[PDB]
Amino acid sequence: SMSVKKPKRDDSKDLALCSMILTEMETHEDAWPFLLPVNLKLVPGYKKVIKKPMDFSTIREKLSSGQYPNLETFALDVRLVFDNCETFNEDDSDIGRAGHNMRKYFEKKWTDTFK
Repeated sequence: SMSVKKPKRDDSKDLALCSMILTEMETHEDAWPFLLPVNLKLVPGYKKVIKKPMDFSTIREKLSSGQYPNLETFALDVRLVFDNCETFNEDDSDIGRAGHNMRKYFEKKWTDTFK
């Protein structure tokens, strides 16, 4: 509350660490569905069904240009990429499997880096 602060967690390496995690996701072999925005002219249903499209390149731009206020807002966008995938793709599809694999990969790196 006013003049009463919890001890200061060092957040000064978070930008760099999130960049590193993002790099590891960009270079995973199953990142291909997620590297670029879905082409909303060429994929029927995508625009209407997926209210908040997200992809790795868009996340990379936001990170590089100070559009994440903190590491939680970063993790929200990465989870959004995998939540969207689950919404639009059957679990038993190559894309659907890719998404489950990537989410598992992300969450481990996130826990190990910050928890």
